[PDB]
Amino acid sequence: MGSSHHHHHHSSGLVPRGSHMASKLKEAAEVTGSVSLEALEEVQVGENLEVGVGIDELVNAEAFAYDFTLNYDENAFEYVEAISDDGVFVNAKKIEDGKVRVLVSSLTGEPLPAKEVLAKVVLRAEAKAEGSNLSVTNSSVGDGEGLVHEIAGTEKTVNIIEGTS
Repeated sequence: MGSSHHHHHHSSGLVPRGSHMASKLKEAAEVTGSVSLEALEEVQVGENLEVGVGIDELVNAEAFAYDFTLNYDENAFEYVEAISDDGVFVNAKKIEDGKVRVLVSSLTGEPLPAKEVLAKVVLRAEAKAEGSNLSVTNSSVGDGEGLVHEIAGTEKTVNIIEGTS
């Protein structure tokens, strides 16, 4: 007839903004979600930088895979390859100029340690760009259950210093 209760796969868009005041999900388990920006913030043309954007705060979610998307400048900088620590695995994939995706995952056995280097994206300084403001938004996290708690974000900048003269 039509015996159901669970939901296999039923996702929708609903882009349009505008919402009312109504609570459907009892209780509250929303995470703060925050990115950890740690780097020297200074490179020199012909060199590479390593800005490990990890977690600054994540309460109410078990981030197993944190894939972020940094936004740099192709005219000045040049994406190369993402890195990780001596336990977590990282892999970036150039999707656009001055902007590429990164795939992070803890291949250590334990959840994301957070508050440390979760993933660093190296942008080849093949051309100076003093003050080339960069940022990592849409930073998501793979909870232990399966849902992804879109975490906050943070901005950064790096000064490319000319080599010779």
